Amino acid sequence: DNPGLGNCAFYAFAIGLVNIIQEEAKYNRRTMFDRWVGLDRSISGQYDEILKLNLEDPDKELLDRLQSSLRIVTYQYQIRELRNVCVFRNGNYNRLTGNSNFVNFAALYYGDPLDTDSRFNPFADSVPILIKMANIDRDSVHPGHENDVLVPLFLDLLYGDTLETEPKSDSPIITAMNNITQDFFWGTHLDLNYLAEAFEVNLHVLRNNSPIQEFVDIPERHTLTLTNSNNTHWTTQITTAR
Repeated sequence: DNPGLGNCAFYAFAIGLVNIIQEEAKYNRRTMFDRWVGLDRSISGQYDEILKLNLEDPDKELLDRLQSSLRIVTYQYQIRELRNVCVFRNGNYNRLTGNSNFVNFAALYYGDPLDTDSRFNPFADSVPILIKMANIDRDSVHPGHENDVLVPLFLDLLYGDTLETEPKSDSPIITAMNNITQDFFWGTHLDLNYLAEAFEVNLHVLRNNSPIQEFVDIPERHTLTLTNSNNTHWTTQITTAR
């Protein structure tokens, strides 16, 4: 093989989970796999295949299946988090403004190619959203007041709560978010954070831009250790006990 071809976030995290599941098996445990089944019942028949996976040469077909499950899981968690932050507004609108999906949506306003790459931002190239953005009078917008337009537009496009805990099914927001489940979408650390919480792992993403890389761990949780170069070249650390 050649690592120059790239390796996306979901693949790297999947490999980390398979390592955990295979190690747990040696201790007569399927705790992590059972957690996976709790998050996505559809993977339950894959247990024996996962135990047979050779992580030095992983079967791409099974790895594709596993990372598809992870995309569905992170999508559902990101939907639920956006609804919770849109339903329970606290007299302050700004946990919406710090939500990773709102930030991704707001990047379409500025149009920076770095933050509107379709591999990493599911809102990128959304025709309905590009149309709404284009009909904003950017000269009416005082610098630093963008969210006074972006937050109402986002809520209107979502139909979040002051409506119902239900955002519209054909909502452009929800439809853009469905891109998370597609193969052209590589994912970032943002998508993996929801997965780390869903699977209850400590997630260490090493970046080699500081001589000291600091993480805070819950000792009860397995730790999943990845490296990330420019969101396009992920690696997975895997370990076996002797």
